[PDB]
Amino acid sequence: HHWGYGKHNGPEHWHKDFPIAKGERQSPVDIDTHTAKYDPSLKPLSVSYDQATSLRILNNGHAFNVEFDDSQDKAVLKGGPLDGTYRLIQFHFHWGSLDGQGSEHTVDKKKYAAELHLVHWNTKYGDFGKAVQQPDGLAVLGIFLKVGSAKPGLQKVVDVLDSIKTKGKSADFTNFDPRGLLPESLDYWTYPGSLTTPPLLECVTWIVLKEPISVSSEQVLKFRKLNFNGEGEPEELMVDNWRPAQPLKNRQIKASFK
Ligand SMILES: [SeH]Cc1ccccc1
Ligand SMILES: [Zn+2]
Repeated sequence: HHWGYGKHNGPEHWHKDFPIAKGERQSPVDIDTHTAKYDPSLKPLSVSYDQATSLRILNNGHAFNVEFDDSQDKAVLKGGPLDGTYRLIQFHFHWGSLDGQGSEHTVDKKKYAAELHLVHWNTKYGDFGKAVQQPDGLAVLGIFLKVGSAKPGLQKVVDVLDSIKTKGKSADFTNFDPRGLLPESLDYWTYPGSLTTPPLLECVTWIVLKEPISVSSEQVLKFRKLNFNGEGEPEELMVDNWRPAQPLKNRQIKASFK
């Protein structure tokens, strides 16, 4: 009876196995755009993905991860609110059953159709498993998806999903350039938070871009054909794999822009 996104095992149940679910810096949160303060001391983000080496795509039973070679400084996030260098390890998405829901963060209570998470770990802790034990261990770049025009740079991901339909399936996924998933502007909001899936560790500096990317209805419909279940098991479509907004508590959201 493992955690997931159902009635009997969804987000309102996670606290029984993971008591930090009710902690002081949980994610996601609603971003109240009028309350977020412009912090003129924040720096421009530095997103350096030109040497990124993608390896594999995995259906892990709760999302799909596009995994990168993180054995060297090849794809790194620095600047903005960050001290030091964070290495890209994977990206994944969270999405809905319908276009009106799917994002984890919200903006003035608005839900987007999906949300991309580019996960990076702080190289001063040496490995990802050590980094998640630290309050500044991870930096996650969050990007909202709205449905409209297709995102050309997403199509290579969309077209491999039929090969990883069910939990535990993986496929080779080399030479994928994550620069084709970025919006034009790197304006962002930032706050201290957590992983949005168990173990819900409070180790993340969140950097949430203001500008959403557009994807087509056909692109998101293919996300919604994935399965939470393993091969041969009753089909349960992989939809609504998002955690709702959590209490902000004693936190301030800072804006990079006026
Ligand atoms: Se919800 C972002 C995230 C997912 C898996 C591991 C680290 C961070
Ligand atoms: Zn995520």
